[PDB]
Formats: sequence, C-alpha cells, structure tokens
Amino acid sequence: GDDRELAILATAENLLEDRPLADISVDDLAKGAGISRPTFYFYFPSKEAVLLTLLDRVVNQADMALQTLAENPADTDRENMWRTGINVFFETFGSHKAVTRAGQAARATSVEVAELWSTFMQKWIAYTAAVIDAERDRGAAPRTLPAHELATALNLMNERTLFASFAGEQPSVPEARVLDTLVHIWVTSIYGE
Amino acid sequence: GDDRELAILATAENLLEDRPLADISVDDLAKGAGISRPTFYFYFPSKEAVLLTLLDRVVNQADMALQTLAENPADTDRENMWRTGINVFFETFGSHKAVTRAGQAARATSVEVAELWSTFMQKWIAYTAAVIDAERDRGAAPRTLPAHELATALNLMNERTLFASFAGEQPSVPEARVLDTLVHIWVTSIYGE
Ligand SMILES: O=C(NCC1CCN(c2ccccn2)CC1)N1CCCC1
Ligand SMILES: O=C(NCC1CCN(c2ccccn2)CC1)N1CCCC1
Ligand SMILES: O=C(NCC1CCN(c2ccccn2)CC1)N1CCCC1
Ligand SMILES: O=C(NCC1CCN(c2ccccn2)CC1)N1CCCC1
Repeated sequence: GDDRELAILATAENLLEDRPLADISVDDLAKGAGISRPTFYFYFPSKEAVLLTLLDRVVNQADMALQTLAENPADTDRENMWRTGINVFFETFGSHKAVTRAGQAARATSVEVAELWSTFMQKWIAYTAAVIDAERDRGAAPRTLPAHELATALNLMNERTLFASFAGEQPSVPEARVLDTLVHIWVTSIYGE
Repeated sequence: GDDRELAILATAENLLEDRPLADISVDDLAKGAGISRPTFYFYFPSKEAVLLTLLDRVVNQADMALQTLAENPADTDRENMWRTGINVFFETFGSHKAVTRAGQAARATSVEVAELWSTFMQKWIAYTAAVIDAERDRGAAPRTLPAHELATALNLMNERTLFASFAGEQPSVPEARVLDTLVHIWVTSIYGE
C-alpha cells in the first residue's frame, strides 16, 4: 500500500533519468511498479501528480535540512556558515538531478509546480534577509542595498547557477567549482562596502 | 513581401502579449497579417519559426548595443560602466517582455532556442571575464575567483533575476530596483577582496 506508492515514485524517478515526463506513460509507471493501470489511479490521478509528489519530497528534504542548520549554528566563520546553507541544495537537489530537471520543465506549464517552488523561495529569501539584517545590527555588515532585495537576487542566482551546473549546460560553472563561486559572491555582496 | 513578413512577426508579438504560443495557430497569424494560410508558409515553416525569428531579432539588438558600448567607453566610474551593460538587457528585453516570456517557455523543448541563447551567453561571459582579467592586470580588482567562473555566475544571475522582475514573479526584485541590486552584486564581487 505505502509500498505500491513508493514503487510508483521510484519508477518515475528512474524513468525520468532517461526521458522527459511527456515520453513516460501511466502504463510505463504502472508496469514498473508491478501494478495495473487502474490500480495506479487509486494512488495518483495522473503522471503529473507523481512528479509533483517527487518535487514536494525533495523540496521538503531541503527545507528540513535548512531548518536543522538554522537551529544548530556551526562554530565556524561567516563564509563557512553561508556555505553550509548553499550546500543543502547542492547536496539534496544534486542527489535528484532528474527530478530537478523535470520540475524545471514543468514549471512553464504547471501552476502547482510554480506555486510550490515560490512558497519555499519566499521562506528562504525571508530567512536570508533576516540574517543579513541581524548581521547589519551587529555591525558585521554595512547597510548597503535593502536586505530583502539583495537576498532575492542572491537566492535567484543560486537557483539558476546550481541548475545550470547540475545539467552541464553550456555555459555553466563546473559542479566542482560552483559552491566556492556562489559563496564568494554571497560574502562579498553581503559584507562588502 | 518584406511587408508581409514584418506583419506576420508583428502579429505574433501582439498575440503573445495575451496567450502562449501553444494557443496561437498559424491561422491566427495569417489572419492578423492579412494573408492566407498557404501564403504564411511561403514566409515561415511554422509558428515556432516565427518565435525563433522574433528571438533572434531581440538577441541581435542587445548584442549590437553591447558591441556599441564596448567600442565607445563612457567617461564615468566603474560602477556606472557595468550598469550601462546590464541596462542593455533591461532596456532591450524589457521592451519585448512577451517575446522574452515565450522564448523562456520554449527553451525547455526547443534545441534551436536553447542553442541561440547559449551562443550569445558564451560571448557575453567571455567579454565579461576579459574585462575582469583587464581590471586585475591594472591592479583595480583583486585576483580572487577564476574570472570566467565569476563571469558565468554573474551573467546567469542577471538572466534569471531580470526574467523574474520582468514577469512580476513572486519572489522578484521590483523592476525599478533591479538594476541597482544587480550592479551592487557585480561591483562587490568583482572588486571586493
Ligand atoms: O542556495 C540557495 N539558497 C541559499 C540560502 C543561504 C541562507 N540560507 C540558510 C543558511 C544557513 C542555514 C539555513 N539556511 C537559506 C538558503 N538556493 C535557494 C534556491 C535554490 C538555491
Ligand atoms: O533549479 C532549481 N530550483 C528551481 C526548480 C523549480 C522546479 N522544481 C521544483 C518545484 C517545486 C518543488 C521542488 N522542485 C525543480 C527546482 N534548483 C534548486 C537547486 C538546484 C537547481
Ligand atoms: O545583464 C547581463 N549581462 C551583463 C553583462 C555586463 C558586461 N557586459 C558589457 C558591459 C559593458 C559593455 C558591453 N558589455 C556584457 C553584459 N545579462 C546577460 C544575460 C542576460 C542578462
Ligand atoms: O530570461 C532572459 N534570458 C533567457 C531567455 C532565453 C529564451 N529566450 C531567448 C532565446 C534565444 C534568443 C533570445 N531570447 C528569451 C530569453 N532574460 C534576458 C534579459 C531578460 C530576462
């Protein structure tokens, strides 16, 4: 029961490694999960709902990890504290590249996918802007741009740059260099006069 | 002749203001240009080729503007020199928002669209990295990250952040604030130790 659901999600994630959602049928997902077509419909209304569930699981994983770090500050310097947050994405989405690719292709057409990602980005941009505000109040950062506008651009940069790196787009920063590249831009733009 | 072609392109750009390419038919484009369906096919093979032509015109406009500025340096400070380049996009794509929205939705599915944009981004990232290298050789900037990796992330940031601002995505930096936000991040990350 919870078994068949997990097998349907595992099948979709496996299949999305080789082709887009448009080339996967409900019959392919059911066949991979060892169930019939109408049994599939008991668990999901459509192959699009399977993708949404996979995206919801990955986004909550990242969010829970970031909550853990926000509750458990590392005894390290400021550059390494920003690095630890960025690395959540690097590690969580970078462990589910096919799902990430499929979430981005769906965003153009799917209101549900676009809304799910927006809700989460609003949260992480708010947390970012709150940290920057805290750092300015402590005298560690200068009051330059509005913190919430700076946080919005830096989080958008990381969304698009990690995507390109994970995809091997041309142009992209190589995946083994992208964390240091992003952390440089965050620390200079937040602490730089 | 050149007339009917320009009317077909003007029709598509007008229609794309109200709906996506998927909801526009060849018959809608021909009807708007005052021609029949088979006459349309004399000028374009498909509605997708009309979109590609509109994107090619906008991308070349921006590229020609950037070439003009690269040949004609402004007597101003360094922050304003980066601002003038960024503002090419702000102004050129921001004057053709519907075409820009449609180019981005097509990118997921269209190899031609994705390749056209890549060629141009490779050029502008190379120019950026060349400027940063020049500035380091003159002692104006510190040698921190590899210039070509820094240039790649900053140009990707501007692609995604200008897109969001032009679209009124939630989250996005407001269009009246996005140039100052981007120029801050470029100047601190390029000149900041
Ligand atoms: O890399 C990020 N965001 C990084 C920020 C960094 C600051 N944040 C932290 C930092 C340390 C701990 C918890 N959150 C929120 C996430 N993104 C957001 C969209 C996809 C890529
Ligand atoms: O491209 C993104 N983020 C945006 C897309 C948006 C569509 N996707 C969604 C949407 C809602 C929930 C989870 N993923 C995949 C991620 N990233 C995050 C880190 C790696 C590159
Ligand atoms: O805003 C930029 N890029 C800005 C750079 C800035 C440096 N460049 C300049 C600067 C002054 C003159 C000519 N080119 C190339 C463009 N992008 C590239 C993708 C879409 C948005
Ligand atoms: O989103 C983009 N750039 C990427 C898209 C890629 C798809 N589009 C193309 C593709 C090839 C040529 C021109 N436009 C629209 C622009 N921008 C540029 C400045 C404003 C926001």
